[PDB]
Amino acid sequence: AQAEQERIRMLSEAKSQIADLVTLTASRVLGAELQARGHDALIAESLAAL
Amino acid sequence: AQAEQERIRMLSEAKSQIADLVTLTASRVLGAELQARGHDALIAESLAA
Amino acid sequence: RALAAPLVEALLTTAAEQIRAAAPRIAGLSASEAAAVLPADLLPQVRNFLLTMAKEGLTGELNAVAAALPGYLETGSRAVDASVTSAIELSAEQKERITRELQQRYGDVHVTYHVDPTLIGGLIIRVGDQVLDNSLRARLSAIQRVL
Repeated sequence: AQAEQERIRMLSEAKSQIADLVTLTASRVLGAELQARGHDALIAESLAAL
Repeated sequence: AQAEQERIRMLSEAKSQIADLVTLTASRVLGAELQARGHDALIAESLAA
Repeated sequence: RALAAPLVEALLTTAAEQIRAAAPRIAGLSASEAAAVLPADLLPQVRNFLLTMAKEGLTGELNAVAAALPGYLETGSRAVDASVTSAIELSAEQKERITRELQQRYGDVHVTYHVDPTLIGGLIIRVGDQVLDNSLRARLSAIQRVL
């Protein structure tokens, strides 16, 4: 039972690490896209609520 | 061993990394506009493993 | 009433002019050092206040006191200090465009544009104590919650 619980914990930790790596990769891709296109296009979103 | 196999499978971009990154860029990072004005090279090169 | 209003406004303008002119006069200079630096470019009350400020040497933000002089004419409250933060350094045209755009409150409010390039392609606009955050870093965390 302890081995099964450890396996479940390891699976959860692996899923968490995969999510963190995916978030880091998405952040890097978004940063590259912002550097290429330019953040100025987001300025129009300032009037959504303000 | 199972965790190592899962990590090896997820290391491929087309399996997990590239698809998840593209989905995040399209739905989350932008308003359903993943292309923006480039990021073609960042889809693959920045994915790495 | 009317006579007081013109008098108050004239006094405020004179004080602002004196502070702007003589702010750097006794700036930093200590009580003994700025005593000679203290010129006749102030009213006796204004000269006394400048001497008190420069006795310790903190006569650097006197221009802000000058900026405090005109607003006190109209009871101030027009500060509406807002702060805009975007990942890319703001170009002057778009900076002015968004300065004009936040006219819902008081118009071109006191805006201290910042960068903080840790953000990705978004706006963090803090007006008073209300902050609006459409930065893609915020969306990043709001998607990363899946963890």
